Amino acid sequence: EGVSNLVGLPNNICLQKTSNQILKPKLISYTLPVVGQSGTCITDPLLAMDEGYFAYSHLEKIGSCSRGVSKQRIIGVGEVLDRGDEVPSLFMTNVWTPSNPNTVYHCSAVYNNEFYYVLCAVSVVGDPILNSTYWSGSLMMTRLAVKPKNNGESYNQHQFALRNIEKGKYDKVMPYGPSGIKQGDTLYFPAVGFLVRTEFTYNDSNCPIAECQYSKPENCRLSMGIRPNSHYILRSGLLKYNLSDEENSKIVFIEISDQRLSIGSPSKIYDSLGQPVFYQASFSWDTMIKFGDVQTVNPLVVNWRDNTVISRPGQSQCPRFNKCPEVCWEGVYNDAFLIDRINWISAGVFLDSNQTAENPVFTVFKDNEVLYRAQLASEDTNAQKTITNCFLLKNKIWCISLVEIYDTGDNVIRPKLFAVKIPEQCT
Amino acid sequence: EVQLVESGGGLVQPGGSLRLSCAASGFTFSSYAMSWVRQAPGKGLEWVSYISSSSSYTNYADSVKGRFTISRDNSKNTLYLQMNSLRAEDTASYYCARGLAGVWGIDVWGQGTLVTVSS
Amino acid sequence: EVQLVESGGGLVQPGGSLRLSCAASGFTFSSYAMSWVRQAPGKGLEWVSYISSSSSYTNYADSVKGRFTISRDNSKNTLYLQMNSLRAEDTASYYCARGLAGVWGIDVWGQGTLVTVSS
Amino acid sequence: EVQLVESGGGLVQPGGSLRLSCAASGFTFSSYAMSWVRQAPGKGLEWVSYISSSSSYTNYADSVKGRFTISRDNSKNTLYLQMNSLRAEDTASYYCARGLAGVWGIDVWGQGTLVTVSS
Amino acid sequence: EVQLVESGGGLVQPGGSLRLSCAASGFTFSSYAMSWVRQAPGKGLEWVSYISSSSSYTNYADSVKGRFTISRDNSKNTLYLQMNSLRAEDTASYYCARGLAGVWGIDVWGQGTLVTVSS
Ligand SMILES: *[C@@H]1O[C@H](CO)[C@@H](O[C@@H]2O[C@H](CO)[C@@H](O[C@@H]3O[C@H](CO[C@H]4O[C@H](CO[C@H]5O[C@H](CO)[C@@H](O)[C@H](O)[C@@H]5O)[C@@H](O)[C@H](O)[C@@H]4O)[C@@H](O)[C@H](O[C@H]4O[C@H](CO)[C@@H](O)[C@H](O)[C@@H]4O)[C@@H]3O)[C@H](O)[C@H]2NC(C)=O)[C@H](O)[C@H]1NC(C)=O
Ligand SMILES: *[C@@H]1O[C@H](CO)[C@@H](O[C@@H]2O[C@H](CO)[C@@H](O[C@@H]3O[C@H](CO[C@H]4O[C@H](CO)[C@@H](O)[C@H](O)[C@@H]4O)[C@@H](O)[C@H](O[C@H]4O[C@H](CO)[C@@H](O)[C@H](O)[C@@H]4O)[C@@H]3O)[C@H](O)[C@H]2NC(C)=O)[C@H](O)[C@H]1NC(C)=O
Ligand SMILES: *[C@@H]1O[C@H](CO)[C@@H](O[C@@H]2O[C@H](CO)[C@@H](O[C@@H]3O[C@H](CO[C@H]4O[C@H](CO[C@H]5O[C@H](CO)[C@@H](O)[C@H](O)[C@@H]5O)[C@@H](O)[C@H](O)[C@@H]4O)[C@@H](O)[C@H](O)[C@@H]3O)[C@H](O)[C@H]2NC(C)=O)[C@H](O)[C@H]1NC(C)=O
Ligand SMILES: *[C@@H]1O[C@H](CO)[C@@H](O[C@@H]2O[C@H](CO)[C@@H](O[C@@H]3O[C@H](CO[C@H]4O[C@H](CO)[C@@H](O)[C@H](O)[C@@H]4O)[C@@H](O)[C@H](O)[C@@H]3O)[C@H](O)[C@H]2NC(C)=O)[C@H](O)[C@H]1NC(C)=O
Ligand SMILES: *[C@@H]1O[C@H](CO)[C@@H](O[C@@H]2O[C@H](CO)[C@@H](O[C@@H]3O[C@H](CO[C@H]4O[C@H](CO)[C@@H](O)[C@H](O)[C@@H]4O)[C@@H](O)[C@H](O)[C@@H]3O)[C@H](O)[C@H]2NC(C)=O)[C@H](O)[C@H]1NC(C)=O
Repeated sequence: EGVSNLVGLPNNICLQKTSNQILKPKLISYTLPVVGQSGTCITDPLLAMDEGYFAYSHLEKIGSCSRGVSKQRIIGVGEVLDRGDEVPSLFMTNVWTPSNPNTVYHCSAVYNNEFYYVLCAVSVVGDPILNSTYWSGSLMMTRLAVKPKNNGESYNQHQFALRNIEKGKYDKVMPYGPSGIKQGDTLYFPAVGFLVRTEFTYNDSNCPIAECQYSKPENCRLSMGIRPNSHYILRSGLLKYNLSDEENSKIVFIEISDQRLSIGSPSKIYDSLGQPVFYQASFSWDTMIKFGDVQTVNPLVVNWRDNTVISRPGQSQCPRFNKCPEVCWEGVYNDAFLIDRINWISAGVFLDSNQTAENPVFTVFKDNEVLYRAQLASEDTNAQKTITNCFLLKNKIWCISLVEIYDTGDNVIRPKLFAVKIPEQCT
Repeated sequence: EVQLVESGGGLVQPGGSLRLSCAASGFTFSSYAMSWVRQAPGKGLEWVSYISSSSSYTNYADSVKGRFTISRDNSKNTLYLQMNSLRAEDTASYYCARGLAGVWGIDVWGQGTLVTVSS
Repeated sequence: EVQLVESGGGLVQPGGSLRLSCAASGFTFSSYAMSWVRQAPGKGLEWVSYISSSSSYTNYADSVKGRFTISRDNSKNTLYLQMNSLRAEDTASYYCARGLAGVWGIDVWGQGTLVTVSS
Repeated sequence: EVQLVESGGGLVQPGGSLRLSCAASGFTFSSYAMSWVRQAPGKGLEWVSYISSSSSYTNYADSVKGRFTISRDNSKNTLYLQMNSLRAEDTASYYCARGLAGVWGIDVWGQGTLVTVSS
Repeated sequence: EVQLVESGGGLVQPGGSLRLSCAASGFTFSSYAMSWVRQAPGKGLEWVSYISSSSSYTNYADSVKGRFTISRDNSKNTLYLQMNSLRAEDTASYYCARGLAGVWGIDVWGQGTLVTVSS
């Protein structure tokens, strides 16, 4: 018995589309009374899970939830065990907080033998995705063990700087994504690249403007950047860090393939049933979900899934279900974890709205149809970012998803974590 | 249903010595984690102690690193906290849960225990 | 029973910056009036700052027109007063009530808060 | 001059429960040692209970190891002793001093308190 | 007709700080004597504090020589008593009159004020 990841052969799960709600959302984030509440705000979440160990990160802002300040950034790992009877939970064991809260931005986690590296970006100009024209590029990776000991001083917290960077043509690298994966003795981190717009080689004749009459041809080139008259175009990729050499801290940013090349968005690569699955958010002309399994791990050659029913909402410019080139940088992060490979069954908390960001609903879809959905809250609570991770509980698949909702008696966007079990019997 | 029963008391002189207790029932106490979490009116979560199942690891905060030491009584389900040399900045309501500080907690906080250090 | 809990500070240097607070419970705070009232030993009532329910009207006195500005935090029932550029003539006990100056006040003044500006 | 005011009476049934108290003044009670010393007519000194300044060490004798437990009240200068499950061999006069048993003593024994356990 | 309205607090933790008040009307308070008198259920009169007319002489008892100090407010007819560091032997009803202890008193004791010091 033990809380492991998707390995071996799990039990038979529901393979049919039923309207009968067979999903049981279980809340495991019971917070204490916040009587005497203030203008607090919790944003920038992180949730990684691997072999029964989790991690969390959050930046509490006092005031506005976007243009706020930094007071504390609680980054800690822990163990994933049972609460006592067939209900898993996230038990934290180690907590780390940096001295200056307004330095750390855009962290990335990874799993190891008996440690948990947290690769964060260091900036002295604020949000690096907003003032990249003056950012240095220094990156700091913090190692936190999942099992602390007494008077270690070298086994509970050890930071190191990544001096050597193997940037070929990109001007800056930065960890951008919840977490990555490991391949034996090598660490991989999701990231985005910063490349000059005048140094881009993309013929403006491959833009999917066939059945897109209401779209200009240069929309593909204008969508690769945050703004049309910007100075950098984002490019997704991964950071390689082989902790077996240890001759010097190395950074290897391998760019993503050209198939369905979109703007830089939080990537998420995870292992499912042996094969690594890759995910990429949609903050560009393509509003549908970018799903697919990895066949070539290094160059990020991923067979993208052409799902036509799962997408993310947006503003009036680029709303949901808009598969045409348009100059826009907007969207919401909504991922999904693969629970089956024979039928390619995925599961994740995706929003259900046209031009709004409310009603967070957990939905299960194979490739082009929704199997069974379940609402984690009411149809008026807002939600911005969701992180979905699935695992096993000794005989069966279990999924814990961090969904930022709007609690009634909190008046603050609270990242409530639910526990949804994939059922083995449906109607 | 997990029931957490906090105990102890407050209204002590500055620099005194208090002993907070918190018993529990339900889940198996012989192998689990316990931690004291306090919160002052106006502020949020602030952990002060941590202990493992076999009492092999005991973590504390920077402000209470040498104030008190958490213990474990796996024989008779309880959670003691021998608070020593407290100040006026320790006036808050303490809570016992199954997480160091986090934002976690898999049980409704039952009653808590307020500790007042003033005058 | 309406309970008024005054807070803040005192014993500040001439020309400092203090922040007085006053929380309340009972009556609905979402739509009502709040006002700071001070009184020196020997004198009577002296109104300084007034604010409406929707924070649309903020009145001040001739002597404290530019000293401090009253705010409103209807989400969390309180009454702040960021006293700035005070002098020796501002040494008095401040009180919060539901009347601008008047001779009015529809609740017993609970404790008040003394502010001393000297030496 | 150090004054020791002993209190508490006797004349209790065998196996009852009495509470002896002893207040003091003068010397600083926040950091010192207190000990109960009894003596029966015909015998000599007999120590029963000891306690430290910070209430971290509490020693007892072989005959009263489980009878009573000495406490400390550093806030209000006193010395309580919740005598429980006494016998006929505990009929003696109790005294409070600043030495465990010894032959020592840094103050004249003022009045004492006789406890009778018979019939 | 002389009316003595006793006031103050009670039911407090032992070792705290209470402030008993007693206002009066009628006789000229600018030149007269006032004294606090208490009595426990079972015992008789027991004087604690005395104040003179011009606040030049303040006498106290042997048991409360350093507990509290009486004051005088000849401007506004009252009688304060800042009881500090009280014990369990101070659980009694306090009264104000025009005689130190005596058996005297030229006015009916109006209401009194019970002060309970226990637990
Ligand atoms: C994206 O990143 C870039 C670079 O990383 C950011 O650009 C940087 O902006 C900062 C400003 O925050 C520049 O720093 C200096 O700011 C000084 C401001 O002084 C005060 O400003 C506030 C206003 O208070 C004052 O107002 C007036 C202004 O004249 C005064 O008369 C008055 O008395 C007040 O004192 C105060 O609140 C604050 O505390 C400061 O005390 C400037 O004075 C300073 O100018 C120097 O540098 C100039 C060259 O840039 C030079 O020409 C001047 O002569 C002088 O020497 C400077 O602006 C950084 O220098 C600037 N970086 C770069 C590379 O230019 C950008 O803001 C950021 N954007 C976002 C959205 O994050
Ligand atoms: C970036 O993307 C653009 C757009 O796709 C590319 O430009 C196009 O290239 C294709 C070729 O693959 C062009 O298609 C045809 O080009 C012919 C060129 O004629 C000469 O071709 C070679 C030189 O390459 C000579 O040796 C030869 O002798 C010819 O003289 C045209 O003649 C063709 O015309 C046909 O179509 C037009 C309609 O477009 C009809 O009106 C004609 O009657 C005829 O049927 C044909 O066009 C295409 O025209 C190019 N488009 C543009 C806008 O230039 C770039 O090559 C590409 N660049 C890179 C680096 O990838
Ligand atoms: C991360 O970094 C770690 C290092 O810390 C990498 O681990 C290394 O992985 C390489 C894999 O190529 C290991 O290289 C191995 O070398 C073996 C040599 O031992 C035997 O050599 C003779 C056989 O001839 C070999 O000659 C070359 C040598 O490289 C081979 O390529 C040939 O194929 C022949 O096999 C014998 O006669 C001799 O007696 C020795 O027994 C070789 O046998 C292996 O096949 C392999 O090539 C290297 O040793 C590893 N280093 C460590 C410290 O373990 C890891 O790969 C990095 N991760 C990445 C890159 O993702
Ligand atoms: C949606 O899917 C759900 C999947 O769990 C469906 O729930 C199942 O519904 C069927 C049909 O009603 C039940 O089968 C029957 O259950 C009854 C009642 O079981 C109870 O029996 C005793 C009381 O006698 C009680 O102590 C137990 O705890 C059971 O709760 C039986 O009496 C019948 O013989 C028969 O087995 C399933 O039991 C039930 N699942 C569970 C887990 O209970 C649900 O009905 C579906 N809804 C719709 C609208 O289709
Ligand atoms: C959420 O987003 C969905 C997808 O974007 C929305 O569905 C779309 O709604 C628009 C509404 O303007 C449709 O656009 C037009 O639909 C009408 C159809 O009505 C007329 O149909 C025939 C002509 O075909 C006519 O004879 C009838 O008398 C009707 O008057 C037409 O004007 C056009 O055909 C045009 O398509 C989209 O078609 C529709 N998309 C899909 C996939 O259904 C949805 O409405 C949004 N909901 C909210 C609440 O915002």
